[PDB]
Amino acid sequence: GKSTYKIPDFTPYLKKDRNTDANRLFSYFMIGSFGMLSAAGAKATVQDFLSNMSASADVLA
Amino acid sequence: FSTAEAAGVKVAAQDGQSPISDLSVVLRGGSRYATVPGVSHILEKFAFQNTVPKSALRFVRELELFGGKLYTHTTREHIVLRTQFLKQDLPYFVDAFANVLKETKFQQFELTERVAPVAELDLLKRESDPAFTALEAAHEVAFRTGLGNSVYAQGYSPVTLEDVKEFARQVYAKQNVAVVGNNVVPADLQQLVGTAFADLQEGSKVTQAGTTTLHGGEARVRTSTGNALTIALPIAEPKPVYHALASFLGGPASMPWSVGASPLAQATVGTHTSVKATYHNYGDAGLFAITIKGDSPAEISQVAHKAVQALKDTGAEVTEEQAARAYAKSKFAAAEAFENPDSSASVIGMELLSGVSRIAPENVQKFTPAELSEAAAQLSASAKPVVAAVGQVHALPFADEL
Amino acid sequence: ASITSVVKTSELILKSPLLSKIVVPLAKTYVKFSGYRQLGFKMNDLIIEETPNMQLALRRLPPTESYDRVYRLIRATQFSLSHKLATGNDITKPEEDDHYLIPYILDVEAEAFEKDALDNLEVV
Amino acid sequence: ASITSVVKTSELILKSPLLSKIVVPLAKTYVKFSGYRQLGFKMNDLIIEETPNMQLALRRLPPTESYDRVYRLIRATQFSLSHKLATGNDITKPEEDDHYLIPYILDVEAEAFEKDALDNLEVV
Amino acid sequence: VLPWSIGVIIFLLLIITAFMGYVLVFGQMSLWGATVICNLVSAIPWLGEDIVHFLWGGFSVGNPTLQRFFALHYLMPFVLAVFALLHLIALHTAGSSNPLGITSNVDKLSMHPYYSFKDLITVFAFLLMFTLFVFFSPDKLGHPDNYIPANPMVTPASIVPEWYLLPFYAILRAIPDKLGGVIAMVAAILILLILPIVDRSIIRGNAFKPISKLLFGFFICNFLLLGVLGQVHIEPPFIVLGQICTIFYFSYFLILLPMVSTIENIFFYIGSL
Amino acid sequence: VSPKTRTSNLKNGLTIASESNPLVQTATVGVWIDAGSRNENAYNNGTAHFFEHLAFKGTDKRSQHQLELDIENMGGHLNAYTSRESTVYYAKSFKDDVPKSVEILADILQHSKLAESAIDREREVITRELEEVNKQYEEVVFDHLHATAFMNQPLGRTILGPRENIQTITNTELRKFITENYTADRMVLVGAGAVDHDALVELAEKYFSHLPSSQSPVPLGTPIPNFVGSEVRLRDDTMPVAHIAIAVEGVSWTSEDYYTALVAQAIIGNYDRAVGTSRHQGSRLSNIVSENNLANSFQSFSTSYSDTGLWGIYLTSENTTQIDDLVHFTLKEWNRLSTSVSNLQVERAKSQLKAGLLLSLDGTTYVAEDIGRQLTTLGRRVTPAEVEAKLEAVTEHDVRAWAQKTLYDKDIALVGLGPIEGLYDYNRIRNDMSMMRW
Amino acid sequence: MALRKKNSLLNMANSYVLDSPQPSNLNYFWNFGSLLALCLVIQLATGITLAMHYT
Ligand code: HEM
Ligand code: HEM
Ligand SMILES: CCCCCCCCCCCCO[C@@H]1O[C@H](CO)[C@@H](O[C@H]2O[C@H](CO)[C@@H](O)[C@H](O)[C@H]2O)[C@H](O)[C@H]1O
Ligand SMILES: CCCCCCCCCCCCO[C@@H]1O[C@H](CO)[C@@H](O[C@H]2O[C@H](CO)[C@@H](O)[C@H](O)[C@H]2O)[C@H](O)[C@H]1O
Repeated sequence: GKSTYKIPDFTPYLKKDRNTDANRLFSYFMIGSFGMLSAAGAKATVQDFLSNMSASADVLA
Repeated sequence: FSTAEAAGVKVAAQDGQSPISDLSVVLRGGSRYATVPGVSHILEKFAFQNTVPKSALRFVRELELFGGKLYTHTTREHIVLRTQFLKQDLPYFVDAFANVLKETKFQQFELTERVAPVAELDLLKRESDPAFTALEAAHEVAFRTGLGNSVYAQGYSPVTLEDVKEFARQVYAKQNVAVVGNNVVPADLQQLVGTAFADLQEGSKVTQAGTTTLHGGEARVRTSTGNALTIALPIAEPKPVYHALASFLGGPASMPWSVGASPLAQATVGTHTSVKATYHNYGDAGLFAITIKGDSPAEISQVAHKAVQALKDTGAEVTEEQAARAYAKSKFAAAEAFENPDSSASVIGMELLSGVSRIAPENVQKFTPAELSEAAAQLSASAKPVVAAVGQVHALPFADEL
Repeated sequence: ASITSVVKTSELILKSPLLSKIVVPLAKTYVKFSGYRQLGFKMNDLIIEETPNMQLALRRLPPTESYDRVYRLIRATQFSLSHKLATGNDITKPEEDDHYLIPYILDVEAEAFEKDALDNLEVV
Repeated sequence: ASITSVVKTSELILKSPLLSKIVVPLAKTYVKFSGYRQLGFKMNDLIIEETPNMQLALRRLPPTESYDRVYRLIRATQFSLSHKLATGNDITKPEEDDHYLIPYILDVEAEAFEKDALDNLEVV
Repeated sequence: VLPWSIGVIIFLLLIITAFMGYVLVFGQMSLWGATVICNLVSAIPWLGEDIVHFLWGGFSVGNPTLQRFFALHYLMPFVLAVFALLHLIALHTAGSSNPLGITSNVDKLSMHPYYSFKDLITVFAFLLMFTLFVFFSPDKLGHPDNYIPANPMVTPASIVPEWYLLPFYAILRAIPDKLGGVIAMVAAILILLILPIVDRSIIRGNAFKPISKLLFGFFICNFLLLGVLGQVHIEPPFIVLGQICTIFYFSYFLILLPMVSTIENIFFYIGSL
Repeated sequence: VSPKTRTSNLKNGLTIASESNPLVQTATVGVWIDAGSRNENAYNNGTAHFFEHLAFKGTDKRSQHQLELDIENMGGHLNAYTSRESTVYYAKSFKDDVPKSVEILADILQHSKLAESAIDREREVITRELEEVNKQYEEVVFDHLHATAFMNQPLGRTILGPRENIQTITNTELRKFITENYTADRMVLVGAGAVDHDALVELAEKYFSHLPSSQSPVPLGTPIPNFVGSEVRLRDDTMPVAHIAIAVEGVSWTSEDYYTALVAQAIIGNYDRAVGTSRHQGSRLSNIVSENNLANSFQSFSTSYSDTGLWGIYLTSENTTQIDDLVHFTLKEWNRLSTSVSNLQVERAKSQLKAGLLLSLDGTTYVAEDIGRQLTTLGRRVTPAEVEAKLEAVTEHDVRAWAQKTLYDKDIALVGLGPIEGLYDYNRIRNDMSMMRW
Repeated sequence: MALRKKNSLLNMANSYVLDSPQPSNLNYFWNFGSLLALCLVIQLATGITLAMHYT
């Protein structure tokens, strides 16, 4: 309320194992999974979409 | 410090048992010899700029490979250029000083972009302390020229490249140069200086334009950045007793969270003010000063009255206890000055450049209570008191009030 | 190319008697046909300036040299837009074609190149 | 609308006994349901400030009032982004809801409106 | 450098835009030009044939190719306008250069009214040339074969690109290898990107450089001769001449400009001492 | 080659350590104690600093005034400081005034009055110190830095303590603190300059022989800190200079990476626009900062404690629109300790440090401080030969491996004071702790 | 100075998508602007593609 050296209470949020490699690795697993599905989704999207430019069924017939 | 001569250059060195050597070139080129105001400060800042053999850049990069350091300062009497390095690297440092004195290219761009801006920051940092300003103002009132010249380069009077080049032509000469080596083998230094400084001009002794004249007066430097007051008393015959008197009157505490047992320290009780008595010997004249800084002009005024009273009281009677306390505080001050590399260099520099033999700390004279009181009496009864007020000058004392 | 390069190579040529005997007359003709003197320029007024090094060299010119260079650029610009050539005293005579800028740029570049070298030193 | 207008109309209402008897209780409930006090704001913190007149009024606030207003805006912004309401002493109590800015803006606008009138004077 | 480099891309987009628009007529030159130019992609190793069929949307130039060229021909000018704007924004940091090659920071004029009114003169000169072609000779710059409907069976006597692509076509013919020729043809445009490096001059521009001016003259005339050789028949002696002109084209960037600009630096220095 | 540091013990377990210099005429004797604010709990936080004030307020024999006079008569001075892990009390004097100074120090430590009247008087002086540190910006920044990095832990507390404790500190808790902590096995009597070791050992036997020993004597410099990546912003638009500290968890005194951390710190180095040579320094950050006027100064640091440390940089800048550039370029130079440093930078920093570690010790007080610090953190004075060998053992591989585990992609503690609007939020600063190109 | 700030083209992008200073409390209704940009990009990509096949 007055002293600025008394850090406000962050105990409701702080993780005990915050400096560990396991802690970082988990968050990068989430980021990595998200990046992985975005890569797989982009690939699928691009491939299906661009295939419109390949010979259509009536041309192949 | 075994004083010798190597190729016309005075060299003093003292071997030691440390891995660290300090080599200092002391030049007779301080502000009392300054041709134009501020030139000795500028010449100090022009040391280790571009020389013909070695650029400033190359010097700094190589100095970092030796892990050496460089220190320079200007006084009223000297310019001191000091290097600190490992013992073994001595030849490099000797040759570096030789390049600076013989082969500095004084280039206009270095003055505008490098040297003058650094000189300006140097002064602004010093002036942040109002006590510095007050003591500088006091010298200016007391001596006018010579010792009254400003030590530092100021904005109102610009130093030109021709000014600095002319001054360097006088100063950088065998007659104005002393080499001082702390923890340097004296025989080895003489050999190196003798080869490196052989082709330096002989030149002539730099002199003070005009004799030292003493004046009284007042200076009122109006600032908004703190308050201080110096009470100086110019001394026509400098005597060693004023050291004892400065230490007796004292002012700073010898202990944390204390006021102190010194008369001037006891003058500050009940105020957030500090006080310091100092004596400045300049050979042919001296200055005895008492500087008081504080945040309150009212408190400074209050202490200033007590300070002048303290000096008068001292002129009346000193006890034997007090006289012994003065001897002890003074021997100690002498010892620590001969230890500190900055002050050490200039002390031997004075011995070499003038001929004033150093007073060893062990040989500091003990002054009787009679001799101390007599010295204080002369100061209380001075015909030419100087007062320099800094800060809210309308609220600080005047000389005639004190 | 750096001014340093140009100056060093030129000095190699000027040293060799044979080389100078054949190169110096060509260089003088080149300069005459170049025709920058007919717009009242000095050779150094043409050097590209939009570079950190050159901006620093120009800032180090003495004020007089700087004010005169500004005038020659403005005057040449006015000849260019008017499709005229200099006449009389506006033509740069060969003795007025002085290398006023070369010493400044050579000093700026000397430091710049030394800094590059020293950034790559290896303690032995 | 100008603050001047709002203040004048409000004063007309407060004068009339009938009008005040019916308007003042409504205005007090309106303010309670408005709920700006639950984010620790004072009413004047909500007034649009991106106008020359308001920027001038804000510059004339005493430094302490100005620093406190900055804190209330930052605090309310943090409640807004967190989707929380003030609790305890952060809630603005009715006695703390002071019109700290109204006098400054009324002076700025008084001059602005006088200037507009006087720009249209006709010597009779 | 940056406005120039984006400029090189603008030039590539203009070529693509114009090539696709020419196909839209679907005359003999439209079809056969699309066929031969699109078959250059077949040279890309491994995937080249597959890419061509993918571009055509079938096994030869036909309806799918025409419909996609229409959509892309409509789009590409908007892309080109964006890049034209980008190169101007990039230029705005230095401003326009000027014919003397020096700074203009000492002496500036507003764009309006001075260059507004000076631009009107060339606008009206352009409109006069436009008028003479559009109203009096509308087909002078075209090929009569494009008034014959596309016929995949009959091949026209000579299949040439529009005149503005002819120098690049001559460069391609000069290299006997298919892939070699395609690389050379693309390199002839992309090599413009190295001018900032290979020009070693301490001075900007040619106004005061007599040797550079001569070299530039030869370079430009060689570029026009390559254009002419792009539309002659593949016959003696034009085969060898096309190879020599191709070598000259590349040697300007790789050898001559670096050499000449080096020597002129020295002549300016020595000549003015 | 400097003279050998002699070391003796007493029976109680007090260490005496001395290094003579027959070229000087002054001497620094004093007591280094392996105790400080970190030994307090939350209730008596501030006690160690409180004691330092009372130590000079009078003893069972000499009153406050007598104490003043006795030191004045000696001719030198006394000094003290309390830190988080260390307390020092020393006396600088003349060669032959050393027995007086040892006697006064022994008195103020063992036999202090701690009179209720003096407690009550200092309680105001110390209360005023709370509102005047506010001016010492570097200290404000570093105290917030410890508070946040070691959030709610003993290293995170200040030395002054809260206002509440200052009002409630009693002579009882003062006495309890110094009885528990100022024990012989935690103390070192140090002499440097014109001191004889054998003389100093006799003076120790005379004055410090009746010191309590602790029940469980651990070795000198014996200690779990859990670093919190976090930030404190103290924006003040009226200040012209921004002060910023950024740190990661660093190394303890006895870490195997202690020298590797010093070399890495020397690769970034320091910078100050007011010093003439600083524009020519070899450090890459120095070159970027000086060329672009990004800062008035920066100072790399590697602070060690018994069981943790903070490694980082302190920046000052007036360039308030380019704070982002300053922070960006600083952290990109840290990234290069992980990705790019080679033998070129490493050998240059080692050269500079081999001298630096010796240069620092240039006076009797610096020597005494070095003996005292080393004896209370490592249990021994490390000879320059050993230090030269440990520095030489640092390779570029060691630096890269250390930076990859300590700096790369790690949480930082960040404190900003002054006009720091341009300092971006935590994420954007912490994202500069790695490089996407690597 | 960082390239994203120094280069005039990059700095335009930077000013709109990266360093652009935003209020810290925008709610989810401030997300429709980017959805509108997404719709516009989908309509351009699908629209130009349909144009390749439409008569
Ligand atoms: C649609 C095509 C283009 C348009 C509309 C266009 C327009 C312009 C305009 C209006 C200017 C400023 C005025 C001028 O100097 O003429 C300019 C300058 C410039 N353009 Fe282009 N341009 C185009 C294509 C190109 C190409 C293909 C290049 C390069 C290969 C190029 C390179 C430049 C350069 C370097 C400048 C700066 C020239 C200078 O002022 O010194 N542009 N352009
Ligand atoms: C804001 C962007 C656009 C909007 C809102 C929009 C809207 C629409 C709508 C409502 C239709 C009728 C769809 C149906 O029921 O089949 C349509 C058809 C079409 N649009 Fe767009 N359109 C947009 C952009 C474009 C663009 C950029 C193109 C480029 C050519 C384009 C090409 C077409 C074509 C060829 C059709 C007819 C084929 C079909 O119906 O699917 N559109 N558009
Ligand atoms: C820069 C990007 C690189 C170039 C992009 C490549 C463009 C074209 C790549 C392949 C396009 C066609 O590639 C083809 O895609 C379709 C899906 O779309 C796949 O087809 C598969 O799924 C579709 C529907 O999803 C089914 O009707 C089909 O029976 C099944 O085999 C083929 O297994 C694959 O051979
Ligand atoms: C949305 C897609 C991303 C592409 C960017 C959109 C293109 C539109 C950009 C062109 C319009 C000009 O955009 C204008 O640029 C300058 C610098 O770039 C911005 O200027 C802003 O940022 C720069 C630094 O980032 C500061 O010098 C300046 O004080 C500040 O106002 C303007 O606030 C913006 O209005």
